[PDB]
Amino acid sequence: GSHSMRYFYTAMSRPGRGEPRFIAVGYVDDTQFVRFDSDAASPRTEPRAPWIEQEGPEYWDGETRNMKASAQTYRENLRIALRYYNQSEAGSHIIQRMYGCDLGPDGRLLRGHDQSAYDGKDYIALNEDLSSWTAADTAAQITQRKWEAARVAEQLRAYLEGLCVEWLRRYLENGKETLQRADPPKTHVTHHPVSDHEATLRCWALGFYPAEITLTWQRDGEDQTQDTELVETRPAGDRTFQKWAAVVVPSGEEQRYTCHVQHEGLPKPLTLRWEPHH
Amino acid sequence: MIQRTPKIQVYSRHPAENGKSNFLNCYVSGFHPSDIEVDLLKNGERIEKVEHSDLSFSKDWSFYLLYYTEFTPTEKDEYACRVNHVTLSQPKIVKWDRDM
Amino acid sequence: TSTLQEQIGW
Repeated sequence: GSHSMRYFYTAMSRPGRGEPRFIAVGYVDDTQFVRFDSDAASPRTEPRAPWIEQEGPEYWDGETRNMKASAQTYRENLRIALRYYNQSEAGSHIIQRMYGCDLGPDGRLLRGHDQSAYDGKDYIALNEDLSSWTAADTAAQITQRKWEAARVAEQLRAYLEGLCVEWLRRYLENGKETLQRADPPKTHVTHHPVSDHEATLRCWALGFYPAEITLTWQRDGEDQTQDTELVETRPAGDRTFQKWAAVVVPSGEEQRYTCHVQHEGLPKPLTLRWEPHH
Repeated sequence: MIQRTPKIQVYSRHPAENGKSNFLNCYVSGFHPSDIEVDLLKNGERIEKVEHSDLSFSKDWSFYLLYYTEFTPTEKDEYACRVNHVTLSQPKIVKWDRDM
Repeated sequence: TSTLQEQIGW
């Protein structure tokens, strides 16, 4: 139903090792479709999903030029950050930015985003109204006044309401076979003895898309939030994802425990138990 | 701390079947800054020609990367992931467990 | 462009 497009910029200074490096990636939902690396011998925006390849030379040339311009801008932004924080030119620092649009089920703009960070901490963010900014510290307030004076938020709002939604909707249609068809998880429960008196029950969810999923363990219908070990959702490398949840149970109580799986790909939520004689 | 130590998961793309082709994954996430060195090991020897995903980051600004290579699992062989990061005093080695 | 064309500094 809902969909999103996000661009992620990373700019990192490397004093004494070369000029600052700029890396950009673009995502539609959980699918990466473009990349740019200033460290490449011939830097260009490159396809990373099959449905983006149909775009013309005008698209790749325009994207590459914009990425080249952005790399130069963030090279200067890194120097500006040194002034605001009174930092030496010998240290390594990172600026990050993520921006994009969220589309509602009706296919229209639901929310726009534009956030920036310095050394992994919030710096400045565009507010939900797409007209004002929130600055994290006094240095970012210097940037906020410059952006207010230069009417940056109106430029962001025009992009987020217009080109961002238009390009995202185009990608969703061109890649509808993969982007708009959810892959349900393949699920099973495994049992691992820890001792003669205790065992781990592990609930698996494999090969699902998109990444959002809910895995919970229940004991006699009661969620075991505190005692559940939950690993981060992880990529399988084929554009689908994996996750598991585990709980340690007394030997002989295993059948009291149920694993519950919620995913967009499933018609109904799943309820699983250890079934050794499957 | 401006610096965040990485989380490490080592796993296969498909359920492990001894003697059958598969992919070995080392997923490093939640780390900052972006500089990191990741290697995949077979009985402690570095596997060559390992590929990795393009650098991206999460909502909390921490980076994540996937390192992978084609492999064939066996009963005897041991696979692992070795990660070095500014936050680590010595490289961290994580054993591949086919049940995880 | 798909990406944000605009450039203004910090």
